[PDB]
Amino acid sequence: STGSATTTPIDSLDDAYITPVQIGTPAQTLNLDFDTGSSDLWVFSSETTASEVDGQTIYTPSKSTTAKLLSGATWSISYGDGSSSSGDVYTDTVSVGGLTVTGQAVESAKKVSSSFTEDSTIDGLLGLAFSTLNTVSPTQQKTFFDNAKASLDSPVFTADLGYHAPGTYNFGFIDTTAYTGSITYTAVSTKQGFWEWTSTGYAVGSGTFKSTSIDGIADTGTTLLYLPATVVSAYWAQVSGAKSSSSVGGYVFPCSATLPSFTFGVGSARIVIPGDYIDFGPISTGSSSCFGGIQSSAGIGINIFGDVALKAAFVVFNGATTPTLGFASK
Repeated sequence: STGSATTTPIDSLDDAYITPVQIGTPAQTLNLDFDTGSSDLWVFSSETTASEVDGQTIYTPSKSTTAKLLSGATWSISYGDGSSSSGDVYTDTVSVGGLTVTGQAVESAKKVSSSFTEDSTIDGLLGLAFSTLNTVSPTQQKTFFDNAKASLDSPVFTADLGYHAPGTYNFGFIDTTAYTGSITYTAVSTKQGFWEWTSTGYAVGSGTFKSTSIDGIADTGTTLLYLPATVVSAYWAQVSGAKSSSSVGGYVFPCSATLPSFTFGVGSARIVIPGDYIDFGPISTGSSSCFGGIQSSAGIGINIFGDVALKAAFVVFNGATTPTLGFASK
């Protein structure tokens, strides 16, 4: 089997992407944030504290003839940005882009933190990291991809995120029309539960490539590109007036600037992030100070190849017995 679904930016800055997901019988369609940096599929639901729902579409298990309470199971997750959610668990039928899993753990939120409430466009998350990170207790549950794997024509999914435009998540096949040149594959460590790999270096604008190993994770659920302070300093040093602001919480730059591109290495290959991809607009409405899309990972504890990086590429998440990552230009 295969699946293919369109993923759409939630706003004009590509702060995140939502992908329609059919849950239950008859289908309830929710728009979920596909997240390769976590491993829970959770949704706003009829069980979510009423004051914490504001415009989201909810999953109502009682209206699904295929929903079954997973007795005793609870979940609780906190994300790198400080947001969190928690609740109980149903199994139900979940379909993505024509691809159907029966018995998928659907994690029903009883509580969500303010940032989820405040985002009416995201109805939940669909985790695509490794199942070892799944927070369901006392019986850990498998991701959607893990459950679908055996049925897929090929044990892979691909992320093709758009810049200010829709893109695609495909399951079970590689669309050879969706990229240019070849796909370069690189090794993955699953030891932390992430799609963790090692970039072979970087360049700033038309500058020469610096060969240096940068361990990080391919994370569709993170907006920006988080890299070592040395790298990030080298990038922003090429932008007149750019500075790190503790009051704003990272690098900002004059909105009048033209940003340089940023290149990262995948083995011997190179992925170029256009400078426009690194502009995340005024820090506040009407401000002439703009927020940078490349930020320091110092104090995160890990480098994150988030949407800023991934949307410049066609990315293959290969879940074969020995997982790997593939990157192509597009």
